[PDB]
Amino acid sequence: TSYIGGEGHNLQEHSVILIRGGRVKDLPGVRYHTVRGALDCSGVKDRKQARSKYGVKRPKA
Amino acid sequence: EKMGLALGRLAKEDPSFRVWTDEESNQTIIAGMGELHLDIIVDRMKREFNVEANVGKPQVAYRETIRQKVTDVEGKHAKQSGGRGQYGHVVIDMYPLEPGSNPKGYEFINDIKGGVIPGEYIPAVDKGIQEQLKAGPLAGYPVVDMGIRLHFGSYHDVDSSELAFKLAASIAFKEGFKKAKPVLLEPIMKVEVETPEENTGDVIGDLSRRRGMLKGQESEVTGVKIHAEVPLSEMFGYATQLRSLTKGRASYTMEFLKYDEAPSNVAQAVIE
Amino acid sequence: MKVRASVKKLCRNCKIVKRDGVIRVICSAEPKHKQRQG
Amino acid sequence: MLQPKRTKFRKMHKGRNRGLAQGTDVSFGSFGLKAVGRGRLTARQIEAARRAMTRAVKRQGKIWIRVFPDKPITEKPLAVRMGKGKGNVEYWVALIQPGKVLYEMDGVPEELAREAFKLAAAKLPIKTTFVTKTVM
Amino acid sequence: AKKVQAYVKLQVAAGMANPSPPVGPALGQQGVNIMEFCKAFNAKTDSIEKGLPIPVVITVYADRSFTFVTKTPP
RNA sequence: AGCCAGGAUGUUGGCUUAGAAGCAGCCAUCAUUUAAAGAAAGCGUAAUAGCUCACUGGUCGAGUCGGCCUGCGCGGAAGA
RNA sequence: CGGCGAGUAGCGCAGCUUGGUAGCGCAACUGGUUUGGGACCAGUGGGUCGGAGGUUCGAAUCCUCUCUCGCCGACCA
Repeated sequence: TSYIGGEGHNLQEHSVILIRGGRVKDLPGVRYHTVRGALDCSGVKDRKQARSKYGVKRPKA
Repeated sequence: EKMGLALGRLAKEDPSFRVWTDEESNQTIIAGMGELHLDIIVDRMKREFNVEANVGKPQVAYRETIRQKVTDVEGKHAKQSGGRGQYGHVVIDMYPLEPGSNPKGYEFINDIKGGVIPGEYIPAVDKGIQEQLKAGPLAGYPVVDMGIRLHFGSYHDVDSSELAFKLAASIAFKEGFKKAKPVLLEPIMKVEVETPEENTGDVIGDLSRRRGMLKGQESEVTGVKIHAEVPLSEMFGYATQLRSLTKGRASYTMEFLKYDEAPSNVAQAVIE
Repeated sequence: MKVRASVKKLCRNCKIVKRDGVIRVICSAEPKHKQRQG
Repeated sequence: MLQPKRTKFRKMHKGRNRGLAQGTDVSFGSFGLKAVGRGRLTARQIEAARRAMTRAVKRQGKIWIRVFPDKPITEKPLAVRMGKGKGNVEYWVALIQPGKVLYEMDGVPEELAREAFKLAAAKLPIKTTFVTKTVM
Repeated sequence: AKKVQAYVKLQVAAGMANPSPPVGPALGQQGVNIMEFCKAFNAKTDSIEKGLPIPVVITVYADRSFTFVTKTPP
């Protein structure tokens, strides 16, 4: 399994996404955080802070 | 896996061919242009990549709505049986709102005179229904048009808990739902068609076969701008059954209008 | 062709013929009416 | 359909039918459907072939049965050895004595009148015809 | 005084200019597309009342010209 | 009965404004010019147009037409 | 396809022989008791007897005709 850290995603049953390690310490077994904004995932929006993660490309403004 | 991308390779190479996703049914769309366009794609996949797929047919949404009133039917729940019980009484009135202006399907307000439901629970009891509405019982597909007026209720000091109010509400809804005897709605698509001049008598006659109705049409240079309301269900691969008539001279556009009545025989294809 | 046990004109353009003792009905504007065995 | 309400006996003797009619002619309305045959009209037919008439008289006029079953019929079930009691009341009939006016009707004129009975007579086993109410 | 040449016995709409919707194609089977409809008709309608049901016999000739056998509210 | 000419005007005669032009269908079933022509018996129409009959005059030139009750017949009627 | 024997308050069960009143107890409910719940202690509502139709002064009742559902055996070549 894998956790999708974000405020609303769209990923569902297909389109291989990159996966990386990291336990959540919140769900027994969930030990891998999803790669957001990568291979087949569109990363979250509404965010600019710490956008290096969550795949949020640079704000124009 | 290897399949979906295998088409994306050929979904960029042919700018007329597209590949959507059946969000509401989690599947895929081959967006071609005719018998041949669809054919070779299958075989181009078939041998060039040695990956077999089965042609199918699109899906629909099938959302529901009630057609009558409900009186007050309750939903009280008390899972006490020792410990911290789950208590909550919900007696409500759900109604057939119009499919009109207002955006979302249902509608909810309170009607508890004495505040007999204390504060916090309302949004709480509600959320389960806010959740409940992602799918309807009548089919297993979402619903719209809930004119719910919360009549009354009743609880317990330190036992009546939100879990109960999310829970107890649902039961009130199920019973309430059966007392308003709803029915399915299917996607009705606004569709226009251009017809030479002469095969119009066949295109108009065609829509009658497909349940559509005569709702405006005007003539032009070498065509006519036809309009009808037809459910998307009766639109599988229109062009084939279309071109075959007008020497393939017609040109149509499909824009969604609004859901509407699903008839008797249509209502039970819901079978599963 | 309609072999109805009781033939009769379904129109005006229909006709009544007595071929072979057999009762035959012939229509020129709608072949569907064509029937014998009356 | 037509059925006697709470009569006196479950079962009735067969009984012959020899004899002319006595419910002679057009009493109520203007036209009638007089029968020429001699046959056990069943309860089913009377109704089945009655709505089979009202459709052609859309909503105008007045339709009148001059008959009523009041006659049980006793038919045995399958594979039942002869005897072992009397049968079961499977359905009801209304005997017809040649000459009986079945369906008097009034309202709509002669033309459409000739029709309603035309369709109706088709669904009845007895050969019938048309009659008109005359002075005396 | 003729028979069906290209001509019509339709639309009563004088003042609600460009009478496209209800009638435009009712005679547009033979191609009386909305454009040519009222420009010469209204240039002739400029004698009597608008906002009324003015029937008109659309006598479009074999050379696309036309003068009318129109009528007043029947 | 054929063979001939007409069968037109107001009038798309309303509505359900979905298109319903004599003719989907429901209501009305008017009157002109009238020898007559139904705001209509039928085929047509996306819906008009189209093509006939109702009814009326030319020639023609002898009887002819429509219902009803009975006689005797035909079909319905395919087995090793 | 007959044949005995039930069907009675939400539920499971008395009253039925011999015709004159509808009960046993649990459930729902009310309060008491505990901080609260479980249990417990005293009270209330709650069916008019599957249904139609007869006979009776009176029909849950005794029956006939329909129905509803359990069990019995539907056989010998």
